[PDB]
Parts: sequence; C-alpha cells; structure tokens
Amino acid sequence: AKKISHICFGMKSPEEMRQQAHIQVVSKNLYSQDNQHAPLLYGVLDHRMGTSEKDRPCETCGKNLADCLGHYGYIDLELPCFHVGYFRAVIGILQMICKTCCHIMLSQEEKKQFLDYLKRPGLTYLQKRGLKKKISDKCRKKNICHHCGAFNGTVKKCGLLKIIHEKYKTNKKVVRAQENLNPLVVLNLFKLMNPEAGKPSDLILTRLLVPPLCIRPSVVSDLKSGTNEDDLTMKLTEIIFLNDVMEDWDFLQLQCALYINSKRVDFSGRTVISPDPNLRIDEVAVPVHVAKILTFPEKVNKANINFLRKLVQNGPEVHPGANFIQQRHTQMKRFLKYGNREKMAQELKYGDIVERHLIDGDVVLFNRQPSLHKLSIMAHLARVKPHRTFRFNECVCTPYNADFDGDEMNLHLPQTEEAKAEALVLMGTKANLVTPRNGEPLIAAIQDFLTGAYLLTLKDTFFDRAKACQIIASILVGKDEKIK
Amino acid sequence: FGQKDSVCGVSECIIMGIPMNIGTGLFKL
Amino acid sequence: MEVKDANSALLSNYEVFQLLTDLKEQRKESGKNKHSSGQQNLNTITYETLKYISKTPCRHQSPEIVREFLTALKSHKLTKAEKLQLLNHRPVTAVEIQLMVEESEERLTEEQIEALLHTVTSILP
Amino acid sequence: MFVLVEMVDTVRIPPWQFERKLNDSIAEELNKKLANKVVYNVGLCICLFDITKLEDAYVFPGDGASHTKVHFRCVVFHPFLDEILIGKIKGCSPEGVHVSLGFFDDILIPPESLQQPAKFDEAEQVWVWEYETEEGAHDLYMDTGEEIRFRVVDESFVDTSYTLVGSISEPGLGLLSWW
Amino acid sequence: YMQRRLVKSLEDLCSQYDLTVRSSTGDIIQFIYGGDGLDPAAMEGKLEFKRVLDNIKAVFPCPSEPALSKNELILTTESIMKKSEFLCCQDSFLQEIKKFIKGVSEKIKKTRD
Amino acid sequence: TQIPLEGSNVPQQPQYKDVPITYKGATDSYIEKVMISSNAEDAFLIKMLLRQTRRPEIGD
Amino acid sequence: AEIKLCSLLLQEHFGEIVEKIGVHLIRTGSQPLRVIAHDTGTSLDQVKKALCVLVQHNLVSYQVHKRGVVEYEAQCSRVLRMLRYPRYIYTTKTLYSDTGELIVEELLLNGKLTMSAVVKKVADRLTETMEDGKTMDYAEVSNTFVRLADTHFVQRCPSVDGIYWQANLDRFHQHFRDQAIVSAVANRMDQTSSEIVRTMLRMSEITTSSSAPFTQPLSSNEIFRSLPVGYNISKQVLDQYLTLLADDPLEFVGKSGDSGGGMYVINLHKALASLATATLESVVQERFGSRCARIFRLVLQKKHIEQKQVEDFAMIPAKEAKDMLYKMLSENFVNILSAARMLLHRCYKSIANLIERRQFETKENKRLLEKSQRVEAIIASMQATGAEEAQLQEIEEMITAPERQQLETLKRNVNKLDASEIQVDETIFLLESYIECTMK
Amino acid sequence: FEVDVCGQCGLLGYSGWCHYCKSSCHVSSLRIPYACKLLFQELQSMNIIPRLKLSKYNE
Amino acid sequence: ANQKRITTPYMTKYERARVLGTRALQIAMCAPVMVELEGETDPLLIAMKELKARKIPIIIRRYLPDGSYEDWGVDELIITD
Repeated sequence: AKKISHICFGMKSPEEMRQQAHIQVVSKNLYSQDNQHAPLLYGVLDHRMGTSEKDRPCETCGKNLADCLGHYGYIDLELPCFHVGYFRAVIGILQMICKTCCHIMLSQEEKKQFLDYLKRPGLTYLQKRGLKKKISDKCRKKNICHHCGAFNGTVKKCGLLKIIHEKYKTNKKVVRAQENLNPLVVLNLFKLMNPEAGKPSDLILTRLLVPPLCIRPSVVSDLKSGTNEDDLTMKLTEIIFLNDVMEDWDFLQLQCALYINSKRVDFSGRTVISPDPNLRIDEVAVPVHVAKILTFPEKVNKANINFLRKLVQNGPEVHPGANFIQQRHTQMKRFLKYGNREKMAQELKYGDIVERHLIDGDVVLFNRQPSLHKLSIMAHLARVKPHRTFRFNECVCTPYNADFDGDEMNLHLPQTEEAKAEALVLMGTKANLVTPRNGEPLIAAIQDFLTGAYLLTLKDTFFDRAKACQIIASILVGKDEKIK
Repeated sequence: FGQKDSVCGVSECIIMGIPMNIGTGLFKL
Repeated sequence: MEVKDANSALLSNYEVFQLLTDLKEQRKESGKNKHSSGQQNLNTITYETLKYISKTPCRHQSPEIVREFLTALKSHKLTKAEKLQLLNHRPVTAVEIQLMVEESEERLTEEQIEALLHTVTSILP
Repeated sequence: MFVLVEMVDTVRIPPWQFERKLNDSIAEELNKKLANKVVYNVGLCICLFDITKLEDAYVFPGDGASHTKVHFRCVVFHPFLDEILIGKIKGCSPEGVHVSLGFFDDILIPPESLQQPAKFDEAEQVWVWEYETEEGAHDLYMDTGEEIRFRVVDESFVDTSYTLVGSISEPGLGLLSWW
Repeated sequence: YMQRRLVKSLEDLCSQYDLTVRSSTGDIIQFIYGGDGLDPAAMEGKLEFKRVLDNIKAVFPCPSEPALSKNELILTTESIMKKSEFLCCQDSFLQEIKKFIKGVSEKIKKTRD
Repeated sequence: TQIPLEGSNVPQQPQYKDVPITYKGATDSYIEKVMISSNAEDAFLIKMLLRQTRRPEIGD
Repeated sequence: AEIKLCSLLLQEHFGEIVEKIGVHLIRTGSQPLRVIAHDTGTSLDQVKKALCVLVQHNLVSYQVHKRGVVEYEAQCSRVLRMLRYPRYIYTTKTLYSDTGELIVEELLLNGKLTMSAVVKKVADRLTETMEDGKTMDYAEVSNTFVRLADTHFVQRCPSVDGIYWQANLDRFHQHFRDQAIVSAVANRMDQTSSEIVRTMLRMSEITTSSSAPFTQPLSSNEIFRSLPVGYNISKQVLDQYLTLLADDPLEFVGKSGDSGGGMYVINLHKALASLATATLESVVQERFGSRCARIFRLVLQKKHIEQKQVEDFAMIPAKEAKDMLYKMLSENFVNILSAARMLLHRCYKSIANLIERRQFETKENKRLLEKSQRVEAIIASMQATGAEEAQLQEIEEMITAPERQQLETLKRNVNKLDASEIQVDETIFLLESYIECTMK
Repeated sequence: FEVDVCGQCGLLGYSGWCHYCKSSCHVSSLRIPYACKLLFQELQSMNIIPRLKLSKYNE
Repeated sequence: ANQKRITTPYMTKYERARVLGTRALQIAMCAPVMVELEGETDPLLIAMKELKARKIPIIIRRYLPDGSYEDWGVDELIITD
C-alpha cells in the first residue's frame, strides 16, 4: 500500500511514552541489588523496559531480540532543571520575549512585513528576533513600531547564568541572589512565532523522558562482572537525595549538563586476485569455499523442485548442495553438523524456499578502491573455478586496477533476484566496453596480447598448416565457439 | 531552537532505505 | 482497515434473506484443500445467520411480499422504518400487524392496511 | 435492506493466479481479511453483492505481491431502528442476562429490562419470571432460553468485550415472557 | 574530498521523458541535450558520417555501374531520403535539427563523386 | 560469579560459564609448543606455537 | 495552563471553532482571515463566524492594519475573563436588579446591540418573568441603562435605531476591588473599620482604574458632610477611628494630613499584598497544613538567604527546620514577582482542572440528558391528562433509585466544582490585579 | 523491516494492535533499517522536529 | 490515456531490464508461464528463462511529474536493439 514516503526524526510521544510506564524510582539501588542475586529486577531495567536482554515481555512488540522495537515508559525524576539550550538562547538574544510583558511583536505596522512573513517559506522567521535582539526591553512600552521596552531587562553572559536586572541599561548591575529573573516567567510568557512546531514551553527539563533501551547494550558476562551501558539519560535516578528539592537554577542546570547534552555490508567476501583468460569475457570465477557462504532465498518454484532436491541432499561438506534452508513454517532447518536430515518429502517440506550454492550466475559483484568509474563494480557471470583467486578475462583489468602485488580484493553476494536480472542485462554487456565519461573502451588487450598479436601480424611470420594448432584455442575452442 | 534540518535530499535515502521516485520510480496508474 | 460509506443499501428484505441463503450455499463450495486452510469462518456466519433466519417466520416465501409491504405502505406516508419492522418479522397473521405488532395501524387510518392484512393471510404463514 | 458498506483496504493478490480467473478470486481476497472479531466498525465476516470498480492493481516497485485496493459494498448488520425479531436468552449472569438475535453473539440485558418484578435468582442463576399479572405470583420458571420477541438498539466493537442490548418492556404489549 | 562531495551534491538529476531535466521540485534544468539531444553513449566514428561509409563498403551489392553519372541518381536517393525520415517523428527534436545537415553531407558526397 | 559484597552464598564455584579459547582458520595448525608462563602472580598465560605450514598457491 | 484555561472557557461558553480560533490568535497575535485559514486549516466562513462571535463577545480586538485588510489578535487575559461571566452576571444581580442582570448578560453573550435593540429585547424578555401584564415599558429599561452607564459598568462602544453597546469590564473590576477590600477590612477588623473604608471608597470609582496603587485622600470635613446613613459616627468617633487605622499595623486606611482636614488614604498595594499572603496561608492550610501557615507567619520577618535564622522560628530540631526551608525554596513560594506569578500559574492550572472536572460531570454522563428530557415530557403529558399511578410506578422502575441518587451526586459535584472555580477565580482576579500592578 | 510507525497516535510498535496506540487506523508497516530507529531514540534526548507522515503509491 | 507521442519507437533500456526483472519475479513465484511453459528446462537459473520472452504481454506506463500517464503496451513498440 504505502511504505515511507516522507519521514524525519522521532521523539517522545508523551501518551505512548507513559502508558508503558512501570517504575520511575523503585529504591536507591537497581540491577536486583538487594536480593543478593539477580532473578530479574527492578521492573525498569527489566520487563523490559526496552528489550536489552535475551527475553522478557516485550511491550507493544515481540519477540526478542529484534522486532522488539524500543519500548517506552515513564521513568520521570522531576529534578528541578531548565532549558540549557534556551538558557543559552536567553543569554544570547537578550530576553527575546521582552519579559515580563510578552506584548505583541509588531504594532500596526506597516502590515507589509506581516504579509511578507505570512507569504514566504520557512527558515526565515529569525529576522523578527534579530530586529528585537537589542531593542527588546529597551524601548517605549505600549508604543508604535513594536511593543517592548518592558521591563528594563537585559540578560548577562555570566556563563550559563541569565541575570536580568531592571537595567538602565548599563547602569543597574548587582552581584548573592538579587536582581534576578526566573525561567518560569519565560514559560508563562509562552503561555518567530509558531507554537505549532516551535514550542520552548514543553521542552522544560522537569518532565524528562528517556529513549528506550535499544540504544544501550549490556554485556552481562554471564559471570556478574561488568554491565556497563551508555550513556544514558536515566542515570539521574541516583540523585534521589537532591530530587526531594537564581544561582540555584544555574547549579541545577550545570548538574544536568553532565548527562543531558553533548548500506554498509551484506553477503560479502575478500581474497587475493590472479586471473585466467580462459574465462569468457562475460564470465568470471570465484573461489570454491565461497559456496560455503550461504543462506540465499532462491525461492522454490514448481519447475525447480526436483533440480533443487538434487542438491538439497548434499548438505554441509559438498559444493553443489544446500544448507540452512528456509522452511515453509518460517522455522529454517540446517543440514550442517546437526543435519542428519534430507528425507525431503518431495514437494512440500521446502515447498516455499530453498538455498543452494554458486552454480551458474547467480551473479556476484567485485569491489575496488578507489572506484574511479561506475565500471569499477560491474555485473558479470560465475561458475566457479577453484584456487581462491579472483579470476576473470584479463582484458578488463583497466577499469578495476586489479593490481597484482597480491593485495586482496572484495567480493559481494546478491541474494535477491528482483533487479538482479535487470542488473545482469544492463551493466553486464553495455557497461564494460563503452563509458560515457570518456567514450573510450575500458576492455582491451592489457599487455602481451598486444605484442603477441602484433608479432602474428608482422610481415615476417610465416606459418604452417601444422600451425592450425594455435588457431584452435580461438575458433575451434572452449565453450560457445565450436563451429568449424 | 526548533529549526529543521536540510539532510532531506536523496543521499539520505540509502541510509533511510526507501525506493527512489523520479523519472521511472514514480508509478501512478 | 479503511471504509468510506457505511450506509449504502435500501433493498428487498426477503430478497436479502434468500441472497443470504445463496451466500451460505456458495461459501461451502470453497471446501477445496488449496483454499481450505485460509478462510472458513464465512461458512460459520452464513450458517448462524441462516439459523436465526429460520427462527424468523420470514421463510417459505418470496421477495414479492417485500414489494407488497412497500407499495402498500410507502404510498400512505409510512416511513421506511415501519415497513422495515413489518418485513423483519414477516407477520404470521393479519391481526398480528394491528395488535400483536404496533406502529402499523394509523398511517393508513386502519382502512387500506386491511388489504395488506389480507395479503399477509394469503401468503404469509 | 441490510446495509451495504463501501470499503477500501489493501488487497494482496498472490502471483499464483495472475492470469487465472479474477472476479471470484477478488471476492475471495475481499473475504480473506474481513473476519468476525476485529477488523473495523462496522465489519464482521461478511461479503459483497455488486461491483463498483477495480482500481490500481500494482505489483510492487519490484517485489512479489500486488497492491490492489477495494471499491465494493459490504453487507453489515447495522443496529437498525429496533427491528422486531425473536430473541432467545443466550445465558445467565448476576449482572445481566445474555440474549441471541442474529446480528451479534453476546447481548447483555440488565435486570429491570426483564419483567419488572422478574428478578435474577442468583441462588439458582435463573432469571425466574415473576409474572405478576392477574394478581397472581405466577413465577414463570424459565432459565436460559426464555422466549422473548427482542428488538435491539445498538452494536459495539471497541471495548475489551461484540455486546448488544435489546430494549424490552414494550408499553403497548407488555408481557415480556412473550415480548 | 571532491569526489565524495560531487557525488553527495549532484544526485537529484533525472532525465524524464520530455527531453528535459527536472529537480527536487521538478524545476527545469535543460530542454534538450544541446539541440541534438544526444549523449556520448553512441559516439561512433565521425557523429556518424565517415565510419558508416566504410560499414557499407564491406557489404557489396554488386549490380550497378556508371552509365548515367549517378550524381543525379544520388539526388534521387536524396529525395527518397527526404521522404524516408520525414516519417521521422516520435520523441523528437533530435533528427530535424540535423536532417538538413545530413542532406548537405550526402550532397557534398555526390559532388565529390 | 560470587558478588564481592555480601551477595549470593551458593556461587562457591558451581557457577562456571566456561569460556573456551578455540578459534582458528580453514586449515589445520599443529600445536608445536605449550607454555604455562606464569609471572609472580600466577596469572597463567598459555603461550602456544600454532604452526601452519601454508606452502604457496595461486595468489601468493 | 493560561491558554488551556482560555480554551476550556471558550468551549464551555460558545463552541469548538470559536475556541480554536481564540486560542490560535492568543498564540500567534495579529493575523488576518487568510493566514488564519491557512494555519488552522479551517474554511473561511467558519473563521469569519467564529471571529464575529469573538468580537460580539468582545474577545478578539481587531485594528485595521496598514494595507487595507483586517487582521485579528486575541488577548489571553480577555479570554480569561470568560471565567468571570458567571461572576460578572452574579455581581450584576448583586449591585443592581434583574433588569441590569439581563442587560449585562445580553452585552456579554448576546453581545453588541443598540440602545433600541438592548432595551426592547430585555423589556420584551422580562415581561413574561413577572405576573401576567404589568405593562413594563422600554422607558424604565433605558433609564436603568443610562444609570448603569453613569456608574461606568456599561459603556457605549465607540464607532470605528442605533447604536451598539457593551459592558466595561474596568468598572466591574473596580467594583470587585471595592467589595474585596471592604470584606477584608471587615474580616481583619470590626465592621466599623470596613464601613469607614467604604466611606473613603465611595467617591473613588470613575477617577480610579482597576490597577491603581493608591486612591485619593478624603478630608474628614467632607466625610462629616457625607456621614454614612448606616453609621452616624460623629466627627470625634470618625476621626479617632480613621487616625487609629492610620496608626494601625493593618493600615487599611492611613493619615497623610498635617495639616488637615484629614488626608486619610487607603493603601491598595499593602492590602493586596496582605490578601495575597492570606490566600497563600489558606492554600498552605488546605494542602501543606496549618503549621506551615504558622511558620509562614513566623518567617514573615525573616529569610530568604542566608539560612542562619529560621530554626529559631522552627522551634523543632534543625534537621527538619532545614528541610522545611528547602521545601519553601523548592516550591517557589523570596522573589515576590516570580513567586506570585507562579502562584497565578498554579491557580490557572487549578481552575483548568476544576473546569475539566465539571466537563466530566456535565458531559461524561451525556447519555442521560435525552433520557431525562423524555421522562420529563412523559411526566408533563401525564400530570395534565391520565394521572394514573401505574405510569408513575413504571417511571420509578425506569428512574431507578441508583439513577436518581447518581443524578443528585453529579449535580452536587457540579456545584462543588463550580464553587471551587469561583473561589479560585477570585484568587486569579487578585493575582492578575497584582500582575498588572506589580509591573515596574 | 516493515515495522509499524506513524505520527498520528503511533510509534515503534505492533502492527495489528499497537499496545502503544491501537487506533486501528494508523497501521503503516514501513520498510526501514534499524539505524533510523536508533536515530529516533538517540534524538529523543536531544529534541528535534519529529516529522512523520505517509503518501499513496497509487494514482 | 492517449498521451503516447513523446517516446522514441523504443522503450528505454532501464525500463526494459526492470520489466524483465518483474517478469522474473512473476515466473518465480508460481506461474504466469508463457508461450513455452518450461520448454527451456534448466536448474536454478531463474532469470535466464523469461529473458527469452520476445512477446511479453504486459503493460507499463511512463510519466513526468508535470505530465500525464504516457502509457505503453510492450507489444506495440520495438525492443532493446
């Protein structure tokens, strides 16, 4: 129907955040401390609250480990604390609200600026606060061209401190809790203008909410030796002593700042490269012990079942075979060291899905660095020849720099047959020989083919009907050429 | 400050894992 | 998941009953093994609905009685609800409609409802 | 008369029958996931009678299944204007007495919605009809399965419990042992 | 740096069927690929007037000879040419822009002959 | 497995989650020396000469 | 909280779209119809209807901005005045008769209406209230209209059978302040003090706004010229008690003479601070206890910072003394401006909770109004014709005893929550008067 | 993974009956790598605009 | 939907290769199987069998965001050449 079409980051939806609440602060200790054991406790680091161990009742998801999407829960602490980011904002923009009046930003005006703001794209409303960056609280209260000047308040850059005196300005400063202002008046004055998205009020650092435990792994040693986790925002549970309760707000926000604010790989392989020219230009070949690398869909089809069962009976230690085959009932069964299997009811036991080895393309991809062209990874065939090199028709070493120091090379494995057919017949025969970046062939006699063929062409060389021998590696030759 | 981010092009698509939609990936029967 | 219009029908009642019988006899046709494990409870609803329908006196007869109960009531300012009730019971007797059943006497002024009473006696059990 | 409902849901046509017969297969697909208990309000294991149109039958970007949607009509049993039927007493309970009509299964009936003197005798879990007519204490002892000509008002879908309530105590007739 | 930055900055370019490029909001970048509509994929020998002469050199339809000074016969073939790609048109603007220069090229071929 | 504080009493070594030291590659080694090299603390090493005579092949 | 309270009020009084647009204009300030429809996603006709409802109820005040299309903006306090419509109309019943009650009710809900419109509407409306006839005319209504206008309560709207009128909330707040101060002097002194304070306040209404910090001195010679009819206190008694209130730590009216003839001045700011402390004491007694009120009274002449004295007033060991000081600081009960504004925030949230609770008691049982109306219609049709007791017995089996008792319980809870709303609304009026008065 | 998540009373939870919010109208089942979900989580602490919506693949 | 005039008498190679891919999935789920059902009879080469289609009775519809639905039957136009 519809997958993602327009998505951005995620946050705390407070409702679904807090129905999954189990415990905020059970006691002074956690991790089943006082039990002198560790059955499963205490109700927040366990069950779930975010599925960070082998199994427990996953909340709104299930089951372990993945597909238990991060579970939420109210772990509120209610430690007095405020907006550190808006601490800095208030310090910088110097009381942008014009506290404690919060009068209308503009007056009449000139509605030209009004309609210009209302009929322009976003990322622009900062100009209103820029206009009132300085004039805020130093102006005529209830006047034209703005409504600020109330009430003589400018903020001081005393670090994270926001000291708001009834400034002249520059003539009313004090040093030790006098001439201060509380962020609660800022909160009330909320209660650049857009509360649809830009709400500083709800970001108050008093109803702090936690990301789920899917961020944090805990390496329980099965030995009770080290269970470190990172970071995380729940750690302030140990401050229950101060949880009972202007410079005090600065101290609280300083304590907060400690722990509040600041297509890779699939189905791969890498070995060394030393090729053959016996591999027809489209074909390539891999090692043999890449067939020991598996767990392929190759979903069974009706015309295929018998040809699949032929290799299904082989198992773990035969090249043309099968292993770990995905069963009909979503419970895949192995033919590896626990195999002792392959009775294989001939139409149903894997009637959905099978998984074989590299028999014939079955395309594979080859990696290079740096990938100068898009023709440094191309589509080409298989089957299969041993001696774990990266062998391929040596006329196409140019767009790979398949350098021959013996420095290794990377192989892919694509296990999805949707655009695999599309890939194999679009960038397999037209990608190689013709580039749009230059218009010049990449495939070419790299070396001695050049001089060997040259020497053939040299007006000297006269041959024998007995030298129909060398003819016959070419046009009386390997697969797909034996006409006369 | 509640300001949006401009990482919403198409190079994000590979980290975000969605089908491409331009020229031919915008099928509307 | 999603639906748009939740009321898009005004049809013949006993016709809907026989069509539910047809739905019952058609769902059981899906007894083949390929389509057996997937969906079967439609059989269950068809059978239970047919059982409750058999409880009703609405059986043994045709949807022509529906057009009777329409043409004899909508022509005398009766609402769709009253004839709807009278269809859902399919009155066994005539005086049923008058005293054993209600809201079916005055909109015809107890004069032409007698014709529907005679029809009910003629066809309905 | 039974209400047809326009419905729009995902249709997953398997590739097994991409070229085979369509219309009846489409109907089977529609009946696939419209089951009794919980799909939507109002919907419970029901079907169609006429077509309207068949919209975009996509496959996928490149994946297996299909992306067909629904334009059809769904034969629901909406709770109508108290349509007169026969209501068999489905069960018994101290809170209320269960009834069966034909729309849903569970039909709660409060005590006073029984005959006004007839109470629930929890000493025997029987809603004995204290049929206090003709001045007589005629206790019509009828357990689960009491004959009552029910007509119901409502239907429910969301709560932890398909529960109904058919309003009884007809002023024009009374005699809830029959009506 | 510059390779990854060029790749990171220049993905949205597409080639929708109106012969015109479009952008994240479908804003026109081009209308043709330089009149020709061509791109360097099929850059055959010199495009495509000298190598193809050799291509048809190598498959010899023997029956013909110089009797009528075929230059005029070459002009008649230019006429059947003028007819045979005025049925040109499709996704177009790629043949008329060069059809007359084609004609001029065969005309100079006839003059040389 | 015994908690250093006054924790569980029973873990007086029935609680072994054995930690094997096993790994190798896709060819036979040959254990050639075994070492109990123990500094002044009994922190037993096991030094081992896992020799693998990989004579050359296409690619070396 | 504040805007949440405004939304709850607007939903209670008028409807949904009106409340939406009022909240939106409170948040965003000045905005014309088009951007309002763009941001709120509401059709233009509904936006216009809701805005004209707001203007009719004098909620949204609009000024013609520069480029000739009308913008709109709402004031949070103006919508918080939707709290006081019950209180406005009730105090109208208090000060003047039911005719003035209907005048103010129409000007606050029926909104802008002319002299002819208001006068004739209420005149034809009040005829049915009295006995059959009595031929009550428009002339007396117009006379009461003019009289109440003279008292500044209801003023003719300026122009931006006419012409429209409205109620001046400024004089309503002035009357509230006068009544509150009279009651405060009554409940902190004897009734003589409150009556004398009333004597001072009698001629200080139209020359004084709703946020003035002090009133005019009143010479005792004219107070003897204007002796109270209910208090025939002589010159000696009046002067002695006024000068005693001058040399009174209460200071509800004070000397500023020397020379005479007695410049007795009521200190509005000091009395307002005393009333704020008394309301804080009441809330402390209710939730945090009466002994916390005792420590409040103790530390009235004490800290904040530093911490080196409060244990003396604690009288109990220093551990819990320091704990009580820490909870005094944490609760932000001293920055008087910030603490008082946060207390106003507490009362905003409290009335929001009370109105939401009343919404439950009036709406969660909404599947009862139709039943009650049908039963009442049955009773009306039964009492006149067919008064048999069988129908009464059937109704009693229909109105079961649990049903009637839960109806009484929900009505009782509605009344309790309404009274709580009204008490905390008086508290919010005091707090907002402080907020508009503490501004310096 | 076609996990279920949306903006209208929905988050990273079940598909058929979301114990987070089983509104039954907000089922999405969107293909997404777990990296974006980790971004959701780690940015829950560091507040930022959480835009979430869908669109039709069809006409 | 006769807005089919602005395509060369050829489908593009990208569209053709991807329709071959989706026909691969088709003939790889159970069967839409075609002119020769399994005359080409081979083991697990899923793709390389429906490449030999040369008829392809299916429709594909190509667009532009500021344009309508330029539709095309596979039959009615020329092939990869």
